[PDB]
Amino acid sequence: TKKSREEIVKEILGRANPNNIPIVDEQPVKVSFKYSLQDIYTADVGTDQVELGLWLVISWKDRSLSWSNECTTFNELTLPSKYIWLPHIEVYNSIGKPGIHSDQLVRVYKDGTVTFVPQYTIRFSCALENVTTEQGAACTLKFGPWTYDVRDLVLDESQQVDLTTYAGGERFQLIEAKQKVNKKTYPCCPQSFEDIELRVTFKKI
Amino acid sequence: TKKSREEIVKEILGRANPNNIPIVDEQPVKVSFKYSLQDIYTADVGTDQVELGLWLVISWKDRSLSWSNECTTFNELTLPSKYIWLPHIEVYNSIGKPGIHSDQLVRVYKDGTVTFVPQYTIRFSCALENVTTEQGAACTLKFGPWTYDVRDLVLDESQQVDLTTYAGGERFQLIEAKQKVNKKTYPCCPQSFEDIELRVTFKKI
Amino acid sequence: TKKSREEIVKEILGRANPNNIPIVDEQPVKVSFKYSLQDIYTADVGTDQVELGLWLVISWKDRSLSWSNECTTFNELTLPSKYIWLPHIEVYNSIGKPGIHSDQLVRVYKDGTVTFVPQYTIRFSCALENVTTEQGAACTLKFGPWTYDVRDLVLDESQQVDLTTYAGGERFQLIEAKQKVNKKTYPCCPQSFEDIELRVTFKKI
Amino acid sequence: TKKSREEIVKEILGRANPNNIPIVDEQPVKVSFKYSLQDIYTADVGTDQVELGLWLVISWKDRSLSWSNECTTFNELTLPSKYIWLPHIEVYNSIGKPGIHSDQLVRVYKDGTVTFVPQYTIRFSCALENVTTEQGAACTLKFGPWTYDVRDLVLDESQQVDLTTYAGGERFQLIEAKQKVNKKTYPCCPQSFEDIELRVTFKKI
Amino acid sequence: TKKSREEIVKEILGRANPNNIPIVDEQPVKVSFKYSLQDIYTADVGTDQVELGLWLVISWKDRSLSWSNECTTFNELTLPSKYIWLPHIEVYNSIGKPGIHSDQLVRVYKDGTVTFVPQYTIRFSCALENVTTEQGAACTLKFGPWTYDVRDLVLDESQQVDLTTYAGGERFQLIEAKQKVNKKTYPCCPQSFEDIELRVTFKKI
Amino acid sequence: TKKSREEIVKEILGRANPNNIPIVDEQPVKVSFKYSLQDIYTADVGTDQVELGLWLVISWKDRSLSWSNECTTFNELTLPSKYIWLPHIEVYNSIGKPGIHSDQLVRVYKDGTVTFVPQYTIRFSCALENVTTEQGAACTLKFGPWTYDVRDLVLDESQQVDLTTYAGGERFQLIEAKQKVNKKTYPCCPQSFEDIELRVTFKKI
Amino acid sequence: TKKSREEIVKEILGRANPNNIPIVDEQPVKVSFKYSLQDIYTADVGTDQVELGLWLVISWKDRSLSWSNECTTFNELTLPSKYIWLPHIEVYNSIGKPGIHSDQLVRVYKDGTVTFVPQYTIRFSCALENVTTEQGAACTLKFGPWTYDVRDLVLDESQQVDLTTYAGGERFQLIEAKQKVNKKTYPCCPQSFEDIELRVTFKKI
Amino acid sequence: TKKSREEIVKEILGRANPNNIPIVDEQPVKVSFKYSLQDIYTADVGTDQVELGLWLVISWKDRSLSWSNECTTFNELTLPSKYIWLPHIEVYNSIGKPGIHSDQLVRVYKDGTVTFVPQYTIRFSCALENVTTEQGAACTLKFGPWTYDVRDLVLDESQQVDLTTYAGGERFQLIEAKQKVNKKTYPCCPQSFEDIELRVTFKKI
Amino acid sequence: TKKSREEIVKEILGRANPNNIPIVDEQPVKVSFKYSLQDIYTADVGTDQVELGLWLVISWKDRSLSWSNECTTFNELTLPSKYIWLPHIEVYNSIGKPGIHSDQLVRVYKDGTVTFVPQYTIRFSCALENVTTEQGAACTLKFGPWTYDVRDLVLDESQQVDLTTYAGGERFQLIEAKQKVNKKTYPCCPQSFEDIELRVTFKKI
Repeated sequence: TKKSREEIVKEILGRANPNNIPIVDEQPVKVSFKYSLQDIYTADVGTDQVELGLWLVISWKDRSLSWSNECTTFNELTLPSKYIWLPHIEVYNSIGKPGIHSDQLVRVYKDGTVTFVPQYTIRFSCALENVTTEQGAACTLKFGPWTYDVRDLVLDESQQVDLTTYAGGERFQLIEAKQKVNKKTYPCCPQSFEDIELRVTFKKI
Repeated sequence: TKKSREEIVKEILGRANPNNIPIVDEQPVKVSFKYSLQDIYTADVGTDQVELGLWLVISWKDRSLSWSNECTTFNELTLPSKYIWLPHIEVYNSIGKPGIHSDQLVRVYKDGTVTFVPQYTIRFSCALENVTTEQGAACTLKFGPWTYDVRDLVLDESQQVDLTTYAGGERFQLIEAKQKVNKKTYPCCPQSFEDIELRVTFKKI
Repeated sequence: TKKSREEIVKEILGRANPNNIPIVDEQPVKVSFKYSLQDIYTADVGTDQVELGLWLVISWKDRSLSWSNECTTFNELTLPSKYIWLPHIEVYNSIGKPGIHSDQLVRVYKDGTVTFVPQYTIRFSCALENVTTEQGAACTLKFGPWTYDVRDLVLDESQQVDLTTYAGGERFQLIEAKQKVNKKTYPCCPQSFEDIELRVTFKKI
Repeated sequence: TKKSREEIVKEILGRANPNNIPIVDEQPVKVSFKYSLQDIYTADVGTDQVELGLWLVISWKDRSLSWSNECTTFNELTLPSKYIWLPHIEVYNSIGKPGIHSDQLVRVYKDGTVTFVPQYTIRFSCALENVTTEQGAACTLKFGPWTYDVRDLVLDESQQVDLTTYAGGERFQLIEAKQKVNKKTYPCCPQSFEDIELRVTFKKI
Repeated sequence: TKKSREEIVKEILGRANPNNIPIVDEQPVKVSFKYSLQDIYTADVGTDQVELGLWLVISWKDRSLSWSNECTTFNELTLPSKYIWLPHIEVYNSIGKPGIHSDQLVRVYKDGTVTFVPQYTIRFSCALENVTTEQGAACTLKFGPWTYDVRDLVLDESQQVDLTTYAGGERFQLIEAKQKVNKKTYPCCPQSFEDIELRVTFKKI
Repeated sequence: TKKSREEIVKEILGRANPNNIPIVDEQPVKVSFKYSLQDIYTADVGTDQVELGLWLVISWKDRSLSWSNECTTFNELTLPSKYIWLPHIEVYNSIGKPGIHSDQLVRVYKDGTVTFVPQYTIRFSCALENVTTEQGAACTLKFGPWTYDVRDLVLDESQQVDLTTYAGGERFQLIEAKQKVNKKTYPCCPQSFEDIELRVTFKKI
Repeated sequence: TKKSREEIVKEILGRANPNNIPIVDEQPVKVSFKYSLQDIYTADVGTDQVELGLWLVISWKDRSLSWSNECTTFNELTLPSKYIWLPHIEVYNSIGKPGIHSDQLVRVYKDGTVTFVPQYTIRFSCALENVTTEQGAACTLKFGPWTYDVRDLVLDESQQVDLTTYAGGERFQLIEAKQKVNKKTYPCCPQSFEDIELRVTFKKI
Repeated sequence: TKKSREEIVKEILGRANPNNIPIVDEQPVKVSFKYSLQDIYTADVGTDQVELGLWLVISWKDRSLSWSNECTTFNELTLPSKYIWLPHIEVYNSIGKPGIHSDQLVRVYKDGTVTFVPQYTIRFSCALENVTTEQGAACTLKFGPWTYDVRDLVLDESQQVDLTTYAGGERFQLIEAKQKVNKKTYPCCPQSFEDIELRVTFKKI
Repeated sequence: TKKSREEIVKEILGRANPNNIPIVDEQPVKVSFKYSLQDIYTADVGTDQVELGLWLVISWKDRSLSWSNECTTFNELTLPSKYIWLPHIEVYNSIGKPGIHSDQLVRVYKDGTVTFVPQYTIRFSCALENVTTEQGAACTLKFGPWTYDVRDLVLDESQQVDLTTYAGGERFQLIEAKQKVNKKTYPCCPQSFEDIELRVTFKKI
C-alpha cells in the first residue's frame, strides 16, 4: 500500500539484522511478561492436567538502525514472528505442546520496541481435586526462558494477573490469579534464572 | 546487548563448524546422562502405557576453536539446540513421540562443554497392574543412542535418579528410581551398545 | 557448572587462537569506545592534574571458529581479559599509570563480539584554575590506540558522554562531557591515527 | 506415522533376532491351528482333485526382548511374514502348490504372540464320486509340520472347523467339517509327528 | 573425535552422492526385511485397529566410491537417516501414520552395506474379536515398497518373525508370527510387486 | 539427493528393461482400474457430449531385477511415465483427445508394483437431455485396452466408483457412479476383451 | 543400479521442469480419478463422522522432453511425489486432515503419463444413524480440485467404485459404492467446477 | 538425462529411507483406493470364477525429507514399485494369484504423495449363473489390507466405480459397479479392519 | 560471445549430468514456489472454468561440479528449460492443458541454484457465480508435484501471493490472493504430499 511503509519493512527485514543479539554493550535484554487469563477450559481428574486459554504479552527492545532519515511515516509495522527473534519463554510443566490460537504477528516500533502477543492453550500439570469445594484448588506453572539465565534475560512484570478479559460464563470461577516473579537456581548451573510463577486459584462456580 | 558476547556467538556459529565430529584423534564422545523425574502424570490400564514428565540432563564436550584471543568475556552463551549437534539418545520403548516441555536452548561453555536439558513427557510401555497394591509396580525404559555403538558414544551417569524435584503431591509415590548403565548387544551388530535403564518403581500414594 | 558451558570455554581458549589478528581478509578492526564518567574525584592546583573515575566501554568483534555444532547453550561466557587480546587504547596525557577499579573480565559472545569494560582512575594533565568561577574549566584528554594507525584500528563512538552514571553528590558538577572522534597525524608517521577526545567541562557545585 | 510405533518395528526387526528358535529352555513351540473353510470351489472327477478356499489361523509365541522400556505405545504391529519365522505347516496331499489369496502380513504382539492368517486355495486329492448322492462324499487332508516332530512343534486346535464364514451360495453344501488332531508315526523316524486331519464331508446342494 | 573417522563421513556425505540410484548396471536393489515384534500394545474393538510395537530391520547395499585409499580406519559410521536414501517400505493398511520410537540413525559400512532399524508403533486394521477365545485371532499386514515394482526393488527375508524380543509380560500372547514374502499384482500396473505379509496370530494370555 | 536412491533409478532405468513384457511364464498382466470422479464439468446439448474430470488409478506389477543387494533404501521412486511402459486403457467413445491435468509421474515399488494416476478431462458422447428432470440422465463410457485381449491384459476393479473426491458444489449432482467390469466380444476378433463400463447417473442439483 | 535408468531420472528431474504446467497449447489437464474403497473402519454417532480407508488412483499426463535419444531402457521410473507436481484433489467435507497410509511414490512413464496412488484414511461428515437398519445409511463426499475450475482441470472416471478390494470381514457391509462425476457452480466463481461425488451406502453386516 | 532430476532420485532412494513408516506422530496412513473396471474377460460356470481386468488407483502420502534446497526442478519422478513401500491391499477371495498387466512403476511427488496404479487380471469366486437372464448376476469382492487394521491403515474412496474406461464391446454389460467402503471385524482380532467391497452387477449383452 | 561463458555452458551441459537427482546424501529437494497473479482473464459461467494469467516462480538447487577452476567469469547463464531437469508441479484441477506465455529459459547459478519462471494461462474449475455480488467469489487450485511425495520434494513459499504485478484495469478486482502450503494424503499412497493451495477471491470491479 504505502510506499513509505514498504521501505520501512524492507530496510529492517532485508538489511537490518540476522538472529543475533544486536546489543554489544553490557546490557541484558529484559522482557516484560504479562498474562491475560482468558479462560480455564477444562480439568481432567484422571490426567491431573488443566487447560488454560491465555494470551501472553511479551515486550522487548531490540536495537535497530535507521538508515534512511526517518520522516513522518508508518510508525509501527506488523510482521510475522518468524521474521524476528523471539524469546524462549516456555511453561516449565506443560503436559503437551502448547497450541497457538492466533497468528504469529508482532508489532514493531521505530524505537525498536516489539510487542508480541500469542494466544495459547496450554495443558499443565495440576490436581483438580477439590475444585467443587469452597476452598477451591490451586495450581502453579512457571514461565521463563529455558536456556537464558538471569544475566542474559531479565523478566519483568507490571501487575499480578489480568482477570478482566476472563470469560464471564466460564466453567470455573477465578478466586485469584497471581504472577509473581522469582529467581531460582538449578543444579545444572550456578547462574540464577528468573521465571514468573503463575499461580491461579479457581473453583467451579 | 554486549558486543563482546555477540562476537562469541557469531564466531562459533558462523566460522566454527558444521555437523561433523570435530574430534580427529581417537576419542569417543562421552555423554553424561541424568534423569530428573518430575512426575508420573498418568497410567493407562487398557493401554498399558505410563506417562513420565522428566527432564534429561545431557552433557558433552565438543571441540571448539578460539580464534580471537579470548578476553574476560561472556563465558557461557545460550543458543538454540538446532544450532549445534545433539545426541540421538532416545527411549527404546516409547509408545508415542515424546513431546517437548521446554524450548530447545543449550548453554555452551568456552571449554567446549555443552549442557542441554530438555523437558519431556514420554509415554512408554509398562503395565500399571497392581499399582494400588503395597508392593507397587515396576517399569523400565532404556535410553541410549539409537545408532551409536559404545565405540562412538559412551554414556555415563553420575547418580541413580533425581527424586528431589519430584512433585510432592503427585498421583503416584516413588518407591525408588534408578538409572543403571548397561551395555548390551543386538543381533544386528557385533558392536556393544550402551544404554541407561531407568527403572522406576512406584505406587499410588 | 554446566558441562555445555565448560566445553565452550575450553574450545575457544584451548583450540581457537593465539594473539594474532584472526581476520585474513582486508578488514580493519573497529573498536567502539564509550566513556561513562563516574566522577571527578580530585583536582590538584599545584600538580595541575585531575583525577577521573571512568569506566570504558570497549567493543570489538573477533573471528571465532565453531567446531562443535553449536546447540542451544551458554551464549556468553565470561573470561579474564588476559585470556584474549585487548586493544591498546590509552590516554595520551596521563600523568600516572592508571589504576584498575574492576577485575579484568570480559564477556564474549558466539558471534565473536566481545565486551570489555574496565573501571579506571586516571590522572591526566589539566589546569584546575578557575574551577570556582561560573565559567568553570575545561579539560581534554585523548584516548586512542598508541601503535595502531587508522588503517589497523578504527575507533567509533555511539554518543557524546554518559552523564547518567555520574555521582549525584560529586565534588564537581559536570557542565558538559563530550567525546568527539578525531583523526590526527603525527610527524612520526604518514598514517592517520584516530583518537577520541574526551573534553569535560566542569566546575565546583 | 507414529514415531513410537516406528521404534518398535525397528527394534524388533533390526536388533531382536535372526531365524533361530529364541527359546533356550526346554520348551517346544506349540502352534495353534484353525481352519476357516471359506468355500469348496471346484471338484474334478477325472483329476480326482478338489479345491478348497480356506484361511489358516496360525498362532505361536516367540520370545522377544524389550530393550527400551515399553511405554503405552503401539501394542500390535503388522509386518510382512518374510520378516519373521513362520511354521512349515503344509498339506500332506496337495496336488499342486497352494496359491496365496492374501498378502503375507502378520500381526505381532508385545507378549511375543504372533497371529498369521494366510488365505489359500488348495488342491488336494479326493474322489468327488457320489457328490450328488444324498450321502455325499468325504475327503481328508492332513496338515502338519513337514520336518518338525512332536517334540519340536506341538499342534493344538481350539475347535472342529469354522463353518460360519462358509459362502452361503457355494456350489457344494457342507455336511460337516472336522479338524481332529492326531499324532502319527512314519517309517522314516522314530519320533511322533502331529498333524491336524481336516475331514470335510460335503455334497452338492 | 577421530580425524580418520571424520574424513570418512565428509567424503561420503559431501562428495559421494545425491539421491539417485548409484547402480548403473542392470541390478535391482534388494532390501532384506525382518520384523522384530516387540509387543502388541493394544486392541480396539470398536475401532478394529491393533497396535504393534515393532522394529524393522532393513538392509541394503549402496554403491560408494573410495577416493582416499582406505587405511585401517573407522569401518562403520553412524549417520542420520536423512543423510542417505532409504526405502519406501510402508504398511499397506495402517490406520494412522506410524510413530517413530527411535532416532533415525543408520550404520553404514565400507562395502556400502547399510543397516537401518527404526522402531515403530503402528496401528493397522484388524478385528480383535475372539481374542479371548482359545483359538485366538489372526491379523495380517503387508509391508512393501509403495512405488517400487519387483523390478526396481526386491524384498528378501531371512526368517519368519523374531519372537525372542517379545515382551514377557505382554497383554497378548503370541501364538505365531510369520513373515511370508509374496509377489502380487495390482490393477494399476502390469509389474509384479513384492511385499512381506506379516501375519500375527495372538490371544490374551 | 540421496546416493542410495540415485543408484536405484539408474539401475532400473538404465540396465533393467526396454519396452517388452518382462514376464516369460504364462501370466497375463492384470491392471486394476479405479475411477475417482472429480467433477462433471459441462454438458453440451447440441453436441451431446459431456465432460468429466476424473483421475484414473492404474496399478500393475512389472518384473524387475534386483542386481545390487537391496539394503534399507529408497523403497519407492518416482519417475516420468515415459520412462516405463504404461497400459493402453482408453475411453471407447471419447469425442476428443483427452487432456492431461497432471504431470505424468508414476511411483514404482521394489516389488515391481507401479502406481500411475493421471488426471484427465474427457469428453464423451452422452445425451444431456432431461438433466433437469428428477429422474436425471444416464451416461456410460467404457474403458479398456484397445489392442489387448482378455488373454493379454486382465482388468480388475476394487469398487464401484469413488464419489468422495467429487466436488461439493459441482454443477451436477451425482445420483450414482458405477464401474462394472464386463467382458465383451467384437466381430474383429474371437478373443474376449475386458472393459470397465463407467455408468454415471447425474442430474442438475 | 542400472546406469541407463539413472540417466533417465536425472534428466527428467534435473533438466526437465519446475512446477509449471508444461502444456502451452490450449489443453486443460484431465485427471482420471478412481476410488478403491478398502474398508469402512469406523463410525462415530456422537461425532457423526465416518472413517474410510481408500486408495485413490490418479492419472494424468505431463509433457516431458526427450533429450537423449531414448533407447530400449527403463520405461517407468518411480520417484517421490514431492519431485513432481500433483493435483489438488481433496475431500470437500473432511472433518480432519487425511492421513497417508502409503509412501508418496509415483510411477512415471516415458509418454509422460503418471500414476500416483495414495492410500488414505479419511474422516468425513456423515450421520451413522440407522446403520443397523436393513435400509442402511448413505453418505456422500465429493472430491475435486479445490482451486481448479473445469477449465483448468477436468476430472474423469472409468467406473462407479472398486468393491473388489473391500475387506471381506469389514465391520460394515457395502450395499453400493458409486462415483458419479458432476459439475457444479459456487457463488464465488462463475466457472464450473467438477468433482466426483462418492456416495457409499453401507450397513452393519 | 537431466542432472537435476538425477540428484532427486538418488537423494530419495539412497539417503531418504528404508522400509519403515516414516511418520512418528500419531497418524495412520490413509490410502485412497479407486477401481477402474476395464473389462469382465471371462466367466467359468463349472469353476464359478470370474475374471476381471482392472487397474487399481492407489494413493498415499509418505514423509520425505528435502535435503538439498529444492529448486524449480523435476517435480515428479517415476520409479519402480520395488524401490518404495507399497500397501498390502489384496482381494479377499481371489481364486488365483493375480497377474500384473503393467510394469510396476510409481510416480512420486515432492510433497511425498505417491500414485501407483497397477493393472491386474483377477480371478475371484462368483457364480455366473443367470448371467443370461435380464436380472443378471451380482458378484462381490472385497479389497483391503490383509494385515493392517483400521488403526494402521485407513482406506478411502472418491467415487463408486469407474465405468468410463470399460470396453465398449465387452462380452458382458455392466449394470452397475459399486465400491462401498466398509469396516468389519474378524474373530482373530478385536481391531476393526476396513475394506472396499467392489460389487459388480453385470450380464451378457 | 564470451569464451569464458562458452566454456561454462558446455561444461555443465556436456559433462555435468543427465536426468538424475545428483544428490546422493539424504536430502530431499525443496522447491520454492511463488505465484505472481498477472490477471484473471476470463470467467465462463456455463463452463464454470476461470482463466488465470500467472507466472510461476520456481527455485531449486541442483548439485553441480566445478571442473575448471572457476575464475571471475559469467556467474549466471541462461539455458533452455529442456536442457535441465524441472519439477513436475502442476495444477490439480486444470480443465485444459496450460499454455505457455514465455519461452522456456532458466537462469542457473554457480552455486547450482536455478530460477525458472514460466508464464502460464491456466483454466481451472471454479464457479463464477456471484462474481457481481459484493461478497465476490472464491476459487481454489492446488499446485504440487504430481508424483513426488513430501519425502522426495518439499515445497516452500516465501509469501501469500504477489498482487503488485496484477493488471490495474483487469476485468476482475482481487479481493485477496493467498498461497497456503498444505500437506495432504491420498488414498493411493501412505506418503504425505505437499501442495500449495492458491485461493483467490475476486469480484468484478
